[PDB]
Amino acid sequence: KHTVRAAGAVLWRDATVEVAVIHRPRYDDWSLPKGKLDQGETEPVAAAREIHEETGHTAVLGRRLGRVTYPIPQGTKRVWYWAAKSTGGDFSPNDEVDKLVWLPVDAAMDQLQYPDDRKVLRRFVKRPVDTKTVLVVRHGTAGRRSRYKGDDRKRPLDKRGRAQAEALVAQLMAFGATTLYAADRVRCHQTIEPLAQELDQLIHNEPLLTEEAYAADHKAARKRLLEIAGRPGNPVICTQGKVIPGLIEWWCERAKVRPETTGNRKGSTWVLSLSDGELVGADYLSPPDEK
Ligand SMILES: Nc1ncnc2c1ncn2[C@@H]1O[C@H](COP(=O)(O)OP(=O)(O)OP(=O)(O)O)[C@@H](O)[C@H]1O
Ligand SMILES: Nc1ncnc2c1ncn2[C@@H]1O[C@H](COP(=O)(O)OP(=O)(O)OP(=O)(O)O)[C@@H](O)[C@H]1O
Ligand SMILES: [Mg+2]
Repeated sequence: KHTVRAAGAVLWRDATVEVAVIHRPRYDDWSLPKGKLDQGETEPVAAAREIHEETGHTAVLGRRLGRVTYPIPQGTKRVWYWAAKSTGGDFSPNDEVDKLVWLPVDAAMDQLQYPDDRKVLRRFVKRPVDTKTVLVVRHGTAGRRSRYKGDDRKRPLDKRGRAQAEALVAQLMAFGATTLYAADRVRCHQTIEPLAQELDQLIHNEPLLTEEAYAADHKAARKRLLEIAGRPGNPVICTQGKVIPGLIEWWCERAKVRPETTGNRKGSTWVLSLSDGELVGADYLSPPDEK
């Protein structure tokens, strides 16, 4: 009943792609790279780290590919998997991973010994993998709304929320975030300011994506989400709890995309995978300091 949290990846390069399959001497197994989350990592951060450590490759994460669980003496191991596009590197054999083979999917399917790995690979080929990514982030914890009407424009992140913001840097960088947007509320800007410092980039202010604006004019909000998503790069858009569910649900509904997980917590992230402008995945990631 105790859960050991882990993450891994289908690491690919180039139907036309090759995927990485590893061998480990300790188990004599052929599998997909994965590993346990360290203290304070989220799944995407651990996936990217483990890919680097076990294969030698840096990568950009894309679509999430489901969850595998299996029993271990400690209880239950849970592994969430991502598609990860290689951005270079070289494997060197060691005592932990002595071989790495790059294989087309069909031969990878035969090489992989665990039925659960084969299911992850089936998910991987179900949809495009050369995707662009929009990251929709609910701002971090910011104390409690006041007694006043509507919204407190300037209410800042609290101590927990500032730490969420710092913890979102690595998570959002795991997906190759390049450009930054925040609704016209101080708490939304503050959530992505650590990432803004990291990238040395400006945050574009988005008055059409605040709670008040969405309630006044939801079509303008939807149109602006698509405008942003259409630009080159992988945008991060930080907004509010009354806005996100509605935008996500509308997009999923119209593109017939089924999210495997649901939520709307402060500090959470929706990873929206796009192929030639079409939505092909919608993956809800918990806040960095929650399970
Ligand atoms: N996908 C799977 N389904 C069922 N059993 C598995 C699976 N993957 C590994 N195992 C088995 O469970 C045991 C532990 O393997 P696991 O890969 O979880 O160990 P590990 O050394 O902690 O690796 P990691 O650090 O990569 O999470 C091994 O005997 C292995 O064969
Ligand atoms: N005075 C209020 N007026 C309207 N809605 C409120 C008020 N207080 C709380 N809420 C509702 O509760 C939710 C969370 O309120 P809370 O004070 O915890 O967070 P918040 O930082 O304003 O969140 P968000 O910016 O995502 O709405 C809001 O999204 C809103 O739906
Ligand atoms: Mg491992």
